Amino acid sequence: TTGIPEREVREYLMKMGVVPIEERRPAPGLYRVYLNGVLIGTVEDGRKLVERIRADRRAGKISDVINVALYEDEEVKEVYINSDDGRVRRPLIVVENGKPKLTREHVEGIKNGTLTWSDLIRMGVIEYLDAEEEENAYVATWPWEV
Amino acid sequence: VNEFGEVVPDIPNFKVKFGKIRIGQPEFQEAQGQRRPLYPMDARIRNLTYSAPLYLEMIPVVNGIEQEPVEVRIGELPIMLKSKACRLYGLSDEELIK
Amino acid sequence: KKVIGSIEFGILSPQEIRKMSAAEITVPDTYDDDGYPIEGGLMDKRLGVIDPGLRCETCGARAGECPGHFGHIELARPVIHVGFAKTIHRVLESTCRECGRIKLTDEEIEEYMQKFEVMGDRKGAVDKLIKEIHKKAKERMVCPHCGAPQFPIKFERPTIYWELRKDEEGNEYKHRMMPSEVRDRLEKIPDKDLPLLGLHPEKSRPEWMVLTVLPVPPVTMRPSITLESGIRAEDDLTHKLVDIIRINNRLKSNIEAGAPQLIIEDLWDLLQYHVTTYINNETSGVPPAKHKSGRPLKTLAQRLKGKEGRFRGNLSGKRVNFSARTVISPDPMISINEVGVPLAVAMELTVPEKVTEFNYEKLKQRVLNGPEKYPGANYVIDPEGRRIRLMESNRELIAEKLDIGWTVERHLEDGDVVLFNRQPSLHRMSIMAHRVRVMPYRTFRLNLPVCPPYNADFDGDEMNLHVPQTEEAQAEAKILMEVQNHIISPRYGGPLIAGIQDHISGGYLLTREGAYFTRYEVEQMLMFAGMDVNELPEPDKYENGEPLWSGKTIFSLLLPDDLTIWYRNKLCDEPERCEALEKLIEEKLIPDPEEVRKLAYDGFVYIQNGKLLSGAVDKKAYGREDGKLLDIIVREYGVERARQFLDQVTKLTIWVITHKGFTTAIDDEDLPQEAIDRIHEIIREAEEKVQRLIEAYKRGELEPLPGKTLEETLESKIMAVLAEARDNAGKVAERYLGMNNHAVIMAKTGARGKILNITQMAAMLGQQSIRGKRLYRGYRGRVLTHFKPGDLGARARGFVTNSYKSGLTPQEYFFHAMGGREGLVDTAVRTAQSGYMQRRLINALQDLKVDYDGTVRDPTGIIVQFKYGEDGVDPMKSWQGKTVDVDRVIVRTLLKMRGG
Amino acid sequence: AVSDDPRIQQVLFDNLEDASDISTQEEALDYIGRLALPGQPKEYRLRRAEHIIDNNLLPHMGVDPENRRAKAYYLGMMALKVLELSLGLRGEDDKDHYANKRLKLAGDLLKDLFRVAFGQLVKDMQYQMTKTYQRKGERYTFENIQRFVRNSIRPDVLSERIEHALATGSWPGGRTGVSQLLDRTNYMSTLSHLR
Ligand SMILES: [Mg+2]
Ligand SMILES: [Zn+2]
Ligand SMILES: [Zn+2]
Repeated sequence: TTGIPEREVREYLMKMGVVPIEERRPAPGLYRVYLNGVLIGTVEDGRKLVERIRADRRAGKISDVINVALYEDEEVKEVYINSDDGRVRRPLIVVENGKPKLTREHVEGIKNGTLTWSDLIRMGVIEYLDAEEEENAYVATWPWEV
Repeated sequence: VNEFGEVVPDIPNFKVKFGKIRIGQPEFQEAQGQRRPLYPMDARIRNLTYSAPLYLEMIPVVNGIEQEPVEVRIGELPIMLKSKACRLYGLSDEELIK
Repeated sequence: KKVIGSIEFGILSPQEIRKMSAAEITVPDTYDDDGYPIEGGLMDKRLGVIDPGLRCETCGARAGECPGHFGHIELARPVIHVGFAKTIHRVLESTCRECGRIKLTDEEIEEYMQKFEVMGDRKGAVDKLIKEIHKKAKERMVCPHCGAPQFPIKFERPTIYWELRKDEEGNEYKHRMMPSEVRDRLEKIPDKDLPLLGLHPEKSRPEWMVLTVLPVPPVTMRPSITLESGIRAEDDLTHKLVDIIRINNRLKSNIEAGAPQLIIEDLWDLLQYHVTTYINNETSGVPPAKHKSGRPLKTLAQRLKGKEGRFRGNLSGKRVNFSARTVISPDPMISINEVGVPLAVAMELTVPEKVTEFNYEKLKQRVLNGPEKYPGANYVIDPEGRRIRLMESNRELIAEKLDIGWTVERHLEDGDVVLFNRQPSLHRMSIMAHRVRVMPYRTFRLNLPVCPPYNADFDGDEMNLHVPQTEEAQAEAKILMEVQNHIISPRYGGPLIAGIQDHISGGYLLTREGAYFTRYEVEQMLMFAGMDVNELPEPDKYENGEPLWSGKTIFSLLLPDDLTIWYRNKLCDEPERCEALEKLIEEKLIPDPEEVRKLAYDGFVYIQNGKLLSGAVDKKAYGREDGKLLDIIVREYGVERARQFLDQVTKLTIWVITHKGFTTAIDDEDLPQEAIDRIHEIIREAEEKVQRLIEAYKRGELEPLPGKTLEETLESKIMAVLAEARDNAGKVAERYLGMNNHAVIMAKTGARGKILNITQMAAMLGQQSIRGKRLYRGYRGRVLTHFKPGDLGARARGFVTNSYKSGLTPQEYFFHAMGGREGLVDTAVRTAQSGYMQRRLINALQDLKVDYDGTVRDPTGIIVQFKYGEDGVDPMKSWQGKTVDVDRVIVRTLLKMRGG
Repeated sequence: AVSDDPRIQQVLFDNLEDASDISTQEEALDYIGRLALPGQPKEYRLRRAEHIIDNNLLPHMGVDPENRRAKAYYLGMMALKVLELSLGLRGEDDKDHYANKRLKLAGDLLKDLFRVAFGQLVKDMQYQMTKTYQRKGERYTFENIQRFVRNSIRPDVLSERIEHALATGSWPGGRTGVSQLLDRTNYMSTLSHLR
């Protein structure tokens, strides 16, 4: 990971439903969105918010170094956002409802001189996982068994 | 640099505010001073330090009023090969042979 | 020409420091600067020479043969020595002040005079006696001679002292003790009290512990290191001693003119502090006096010690002369006790030779020939002592009358005893005097059977030899240290220098049933394996095809003429057909070698009268572990016979393995189709049994073990199922593939193989554990991110199921790297713990000898064990713990007598 | 500050009430000055505990005594995390898992070496202004700072500290062996040393 200014992410979450520390009880409220180790804000529904940021990253609105992990204990719930500068990541291909996304029609485009790796991550088919977002995934090994 | 800003001397009247920084092209002045650009094959063959000068302007504050900024070089800085700041960036195949 | 009898220790009196010292140093200056390093102080003020100037204390004494001399410093203030300070504290709190007594009753005076002569021998028992005297003198405040004169309570921790005295009624002010106040008290103790402590009245006075005069170490202990060409790096001892004198100089002036009385006491402690680092820099509560660049000073306590100091680093272990060090490379054509020497190393190592009367024709030629052609000399020596190097421009004038008595140094030749070494020097036997033979290339050569003592292999290792020179130290190496004296080992009796990889599996191909050699192949190999026999290979036992021999009778030329041995070895797969052979033998002691004995097997070795009638030679007749045919030839027919039994076996066996072929291609690991489907039905139901046992834990049908908890019972049961599955499939492959490929011949007999890694190459690889646990480190409830979480199945928690032929899939390969890195950490960890554990046991036990009446005694004369080692047989020559071995003796002696 | 969960809350009153009747408010600030050194320091008492707290208790939040209100919440959260593990509310966190093990590398390391070398050049600049103001007195007013600045620098102080710390590999933070010479045999081994 390279780096990004912190303040742009702080403003971006506040309009998306983050209820700040002034209001929190907190427990048991299914809460505690973190940001680089700092605790800021609370959101009500976990399943609404953790899909919302990932769907926005695979559209192109937010910048490309943001990755959301969820923690699903029987009594505890945390939502993690990571935006520091020294993590180690790994590339995977998004699958969706059984079909591997962006089949052959792009692969001749990669084979030709049209597009490249700079274009595939903007188009939302390659995803960079941390060690922490990769906890929620379930990864295949071959295109045969999906 | 923007952590420090104005600090001291001991006289209460004069203070110095720090300005901006620019980084020049890799060059080197010997004795009988003469500035020419370095080229990294030459800088690994006669024990030099492939480096760039660090220019920094300062703000003379006379009782509040800022009136004339002077750029003084502070020192040198080593520079990474085939980075964006050295002389080999984006440079084509028939010239790296050169 | 005397020798040192005994060394007696003590303390230097300050009177004796002045008489020993030759000069007082008063100039705090070293050089000042970069020219004329001469002062009236610390340099050569008739103190010690390090330069080529002859000025010393009237005695000439150039830098070669100049003992350095001591200087002294008249310290203006008394100074506590560092090492005594814990034991000065024992004296001060156990004495009645102002008079000098001991704070004891008259009973203990007359009792502890008498207790000294009773315990006058052992060190450890009298050391506890001196602690209880410190105990009884503490808890008394009333002396019998001064009427309890208000004893103050002493104090310590770490070096500054105090007292708890009362002034008005009950005050507890901490009066600081002065060093001048202490030494005045110590002079009032009479000398008769020194036997009541652990002190001596002529060698250790207690008032001499306070440094009034500091001695200066000599010049010869303080060299001047030059940095580039003329700049002198000041020595670490020099740099602090200069700074001591400059803090003295001001202090002298301070008390001679200044009188504020306050800075003095502040300055007082600086003097103490500054010499305290000079004794030991690494004390506690003291900032390390650094060199003014970021390096600490290695002072006296760091010079004495520190894992490379001057007991082990330089005194009892030194760097040597007349050595070499290169790489090694095999050859099985020299004898067991020879060695190759490269011809460059042979001309740069020399022995002294001392020409007497009968080598005078030899060494005239060795000095006439120069130091170029290989028989040559380097340094000749006259009886005066002036050596004459030979190299320059003529030797004829030195090859004149050579004058019997001279000493010539010549190159090594064929015959001069060398040593050898491996360097990790673990046990007794990794240094062994060989017998130089000179061959042109650049590697030390080494006979293949002598490579389990050195624990070496030939992937570029390093062996070092070093020639011994004087004629007394050379005949000790040849008689006591040659290779053939070390054929059996003192750890278990069994032979150590024996056969290895090809010598075993070649010897199986010679004694198989069906090994018929033709006439040309017999005659060729008897010339190659050293032996010399005439035209008696007779009598052409099977002329059916052609006149050709058997394999037993070529092996039955190497044995002496009256052996009789019978034993069972590793290849026995049918114990009944050995039995029958054994039964006849035990009742009819000498049957006929023709008739009944051709009912033989290939797993019952039987030799009689030097003729192997029935058997098959494997790793029970040689070998790094027990072989009882080299064993019974060193206890019955000297030693010098068994160096030529092992020298003729080795070359005979490698001949037949060369000209018969022992390849191993890829089809040797292969199993046919129906045997593979036998394996896959094992792996299916064994995974199903795992899936059932998880369901018993999940629904509450625990069936618990008494020791472990429910989580730990589950893991226990599972591994046993997995183990059994891998062992059951190992039996399938072993049953199928025959003993006729060249991959089980290496495994049954035994030469770099097991029967594990030939069924771990066409079957499972078992489970894959890490120090007893099953693989658990990873994500939150799942090892790799390819497995559904909350899973304890066999396939999902470290269990591979493919061979090294049928390909590892990437979860199984990544499970195998986890089990592989656990093996590599425990090589470098375990070696360093055994090395420090050996140093304890050698250094505690290296004193013990065995006297003539059979008694092991310590250095003090206390008998440790009567009649050495539960009397009395040497473990090098005892048999398997026992003694004289009557059983073998009876059978052997009877047979020889009866047989005749 | 700690929690509002009632199951946590009853445990906190036991550890509070057991020692609350020993030391009252605003006197334990002085007691830290009693612990670090004895025998009525007074001038060392108040002042060292003010110097320890503003520079050792959690410096990533601030250095001002204004910020002490925030440090109570951060250290209140760490004392939370000890006490739901005693009950059992999370699991043990392993310090090998790459979610919490980052890599500071040659961009971030070399900024720390620049901070020390530039901070030492500023302190050497200010000494050369005070030891030149009186030796020559008064010069051209607006051209004072145009000639006081350029003569009071001596550029070589900055660059040697950059070079000598990286030509030896001993950096002033405490790291040793951070500059290893480039292993050059057989192209697979120069490339593998850059990773
Ligand atoms: Mg080796
Ligand atoms: Zn002398
Ligand atoms: Zn008395």
